[PDB]
Amino acid sequence: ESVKEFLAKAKEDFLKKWESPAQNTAHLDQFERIKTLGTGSFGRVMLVKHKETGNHYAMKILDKQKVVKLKQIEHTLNEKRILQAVNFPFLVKLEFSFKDNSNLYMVMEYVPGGEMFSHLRRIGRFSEPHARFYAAQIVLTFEYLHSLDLIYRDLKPENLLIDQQGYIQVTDFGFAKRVKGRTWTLCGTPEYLAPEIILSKGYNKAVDWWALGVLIYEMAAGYPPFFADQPIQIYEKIVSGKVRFPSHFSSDLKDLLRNLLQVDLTKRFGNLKNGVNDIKNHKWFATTDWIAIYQRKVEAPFIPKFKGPGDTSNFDDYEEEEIRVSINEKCGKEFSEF
Amino acid sequence: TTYADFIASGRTGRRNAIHD
Ligand SMILES: Nc1ncnc2c1ncn2[C@@H]1O[C@H](COP(=O)(O)OP(=O)(O)OP(=O)(O)O)[C@@H](O)[C@H]1O
Ligand SMILES: [Mg+2]
Ligand SMILES: [Mg+2]
Repeated sequence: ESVKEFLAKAKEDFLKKWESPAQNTAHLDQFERIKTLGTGSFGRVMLVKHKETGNHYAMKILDKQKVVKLKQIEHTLNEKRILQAVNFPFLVKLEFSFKDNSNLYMVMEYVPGGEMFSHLRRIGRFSEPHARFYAAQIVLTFEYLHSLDLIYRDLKPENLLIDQQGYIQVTDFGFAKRVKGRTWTLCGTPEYLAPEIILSKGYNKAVDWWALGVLIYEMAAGYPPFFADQPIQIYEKIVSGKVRFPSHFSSDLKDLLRNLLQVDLTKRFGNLKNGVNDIKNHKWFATTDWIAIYQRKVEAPFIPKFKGPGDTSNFDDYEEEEIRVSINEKCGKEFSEF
Repeated sequence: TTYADFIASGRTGRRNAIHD
């Protein structure tokens, strides 16, 4: 009942911001651009320093014309409208947003510990208690997002950042959507797509729980449950749904993953009468103190190295590119509400 | 080993989204 009432208050908070979104709350000239932290299919994210406060932030830059070509206009409006409205300990905070003639800009808190992705590839795999610590945070974050009628749709290590205390921050709300019924857009990342997305069925928040199953498998194995050299091959494996587990996977871990990586929607954990509690009460999570995790009272498995305020040593290096702002406004109508 | 097959595959680097 306490979770229920917590989520009720959170929804009140969310809806006020959802209906009256923050807009135009800084300007590009207020930030010193330092270094690129990462790129994705759509945007480039740079470390910046706010001149007036000396705070460091991570600034996502989207080229409006590219957003249009890739048919991501409504998605990008979703992304900013949702991210500015949410508030949870494992969701990256949006501090400012604004636009100019050429680009859209989302200025977030800078999460300095790097992508989960880079640590996972370098170390090889996480032990089960390590993976469980991260998994617990995703479970609570999805409980929160889904209670707001939000579907996230891009869970993967590349979109999960480690903070200074070793906790997860979820970034990249590019495919997040507020929807009460089914939805139909083919989006996500190939290794993480639920079968019903691949098969062009309408789908719902159960796809996020499937993706949690992929993430837990990849964390604990060091490779995804379905991989190949090309996406088409990956899709064939996903739809067959046959999963093989490393021999070091515990009995409890295999059982959880069989229930998350479940092609039958009437059987998939997260999607049953008991909702998220089928997951929270599973044997693999028996040692998890869900409230202590929410309160960030649990000692983390590891703490990223941190040499200073603006240090970027936990991120790969990227080729830097000039931020050019055209003297003519591009796509003004399309992004009027941003 | 499956690990060795993964490491020799073309998709061990950062994976971007799909669309359309
Ligand atoms: N708040 C942040 N702090 C530090 N680094 C970040 C932050 N947000 C994003 N990044 C880095 O920038 C990268 C790309 O950001 P993001 O995933 O939002 O862009 P994208 O174009 O939407 O990616 P995708 O192809 O996954 O849709 C991340 O993978 C991460 O390396
Ligand atoms: Mg991303
Ligand atoms: Mg994205």
